[PDB]
Amino acid sequence: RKYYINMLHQYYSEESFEPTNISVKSEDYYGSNVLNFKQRNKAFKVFLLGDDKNKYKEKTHGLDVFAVPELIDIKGGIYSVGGITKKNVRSGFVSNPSLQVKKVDAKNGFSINELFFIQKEEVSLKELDFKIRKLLIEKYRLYKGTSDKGRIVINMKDEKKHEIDLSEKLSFERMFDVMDSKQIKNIEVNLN
Repeated sequence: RKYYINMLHQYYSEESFEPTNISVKSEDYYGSNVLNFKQRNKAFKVFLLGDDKNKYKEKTHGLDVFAVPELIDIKGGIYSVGGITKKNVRSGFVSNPSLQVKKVDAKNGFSINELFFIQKEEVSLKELDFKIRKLLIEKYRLYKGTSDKGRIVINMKDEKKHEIDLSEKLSFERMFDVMDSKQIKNIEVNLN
C-alpha cells in the first residue's frame, strides 16, 4: 500500500554487494546464527534463518554471498539474510538467459527484451529477485509509477519454475534458495 510500496522501493533500490570465496563459521547473535566476515573494507553479518539456521557450524570454505542490507549499522556493517552459494569451480562461465518484461492484460500492451548476464555457476533466488526488481524500478518505474501488481517467473529447463509476486518483498526463507544458473531457461516478468 502507500507506505508498503515506499518500503519496497527503498529496499529494492539499495546498493548490493557480492563478496566472494569466503571462509567462515557461524556464531550466535542474540539467538540468531550469523556469518561474520569482512572483504574490501566492508563488514558483513549474514543471518541464517529457517531451514538453514544450523547450516555452517563447521568452518566452511569457498562461499559466495549476495548481500542486501536489512539494516546498516552505526559502524557501516551490512546485516543481510541468506544469499549464500558455492563459488564457481575452476575452469570461463557466464549464463545469459532471456529476460522479457511485458504487459499482456490489456488491449494496448508491450513486450521488451532485456540483457541479463549471470556470472555465477550457482545463484541464489535472492540475487535474481533483487537485480530484476532493481531494473524494473529504474527502467519501468516499479513502485514509483508502475503498479506493484505483477510477477517474475524464472523458468527452469526442467520446466520447473520460481514465481515471485512483485506486490510483496521476497520472504526471508526464500532468500536461501539456490539454483544452477545454466538451468534457467528464461525469465518472464508480467506487469499487470
